[PDB]
Amino acid sequence: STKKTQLQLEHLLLDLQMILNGINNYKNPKLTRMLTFKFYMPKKATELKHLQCLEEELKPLEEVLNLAQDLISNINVIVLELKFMCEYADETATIVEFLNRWITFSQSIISTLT
Ligand SMILES: O=C(O)c1ccc(COc2cccc(Cl)c2Cl)o1
Repeated sequence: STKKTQLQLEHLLLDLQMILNGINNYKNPKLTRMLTFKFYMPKKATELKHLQCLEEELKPLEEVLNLAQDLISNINVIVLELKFMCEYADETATIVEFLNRWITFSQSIISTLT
């Protein structure tokens, strides 16, 4: 059962990494513009219930990938199924720091299920 949890997190991790890898490259002309948008970051992200903070930013994440031209739909399903009122850090981040943050979170939980 925690096997299913771990596999779901791995799928989350890979999906988030595919997005980051997709946008964070010089073959992407819209990168500079994409980095102007602000993403809100979890005040704390140490438990699965903290994924609420991710779920609440999936729509803007989608919008910014949109206005720069699904994985998101799959991420949304995984997040809902893995997943408390969300507390956000005071300073916002770029789409790249946002993704890197939730990639680290995902890797962290995965390791505590090994
Ligand atoms: O339909 C989806 O998007 C969906 C359902 C579960 C998941 C997470 O990934 C998984 C987790 C656990 C098992 C399996 Cl076989 C998959 Cl593919 O994605």
